[PDB]
Amino acid sequence: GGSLMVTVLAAAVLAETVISVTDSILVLNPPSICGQMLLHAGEEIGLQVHLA
Amino acid sequence: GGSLMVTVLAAAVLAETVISVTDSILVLNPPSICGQMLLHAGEEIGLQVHLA
Repeated sequence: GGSLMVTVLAAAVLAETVISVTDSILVLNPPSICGQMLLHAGEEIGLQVHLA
Repeated sequence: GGSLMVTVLAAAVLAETVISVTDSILVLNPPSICGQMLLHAGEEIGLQVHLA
């Protein structure tokens, strides 16, 4: 489980960083864990992340 | 001519900025003016620009 979460957050931080510059982004069909962690990362970095 | 140069530099600055993060990039078949101005922009921003 820990490996899964750290993988999800590696992907999420990659998405937030490679783009950060933007004020809002959309992520399509991410894993549910990935969706939650992407929302958390967007909140922390102040980037409006939408989940589809 | 001035419009051409400013257009070329708008494109070059876009290329340098949207990517800046990278240490080296490659630009394929740019206009000769665009090639020279891309080299100038890379020198100013410290990004190793290659022209093909």
